Amino acid sequence: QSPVLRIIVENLFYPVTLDVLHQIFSKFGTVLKIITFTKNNQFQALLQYADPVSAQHAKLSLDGQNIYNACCTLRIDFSKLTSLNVKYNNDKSRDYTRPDLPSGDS
Amino acid sequence: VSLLGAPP
Repeated sequence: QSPVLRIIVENLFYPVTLDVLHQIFSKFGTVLKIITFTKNNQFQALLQYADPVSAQHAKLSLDGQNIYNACCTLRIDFSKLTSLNVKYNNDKSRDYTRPDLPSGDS
Repeated sequence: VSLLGAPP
């Protein structure tokens, strides 16, 4: 059981920020890190909980749900990654346990 | 209908 979730937000008809993902997923556990990126013309993210059960719970409860009315559908699966490596704290990535990270390459 | 309703 991996504590890391792979997320895809489909029907992105309104922007979804990293902070909004933190808000939604924090209802099921302690979110340690999040990284977002765009690949294959799809908005994706990796999110790490401290507890694998929290990840399981969030997947069961949130998969297929729309973040906002009529858009932004969550497609959630488990990642094989055991943890996440975050280098910066900015609009695309965040390590909630490391407040000293720079916002971009030095 | 959705988790957060209308956008911020």
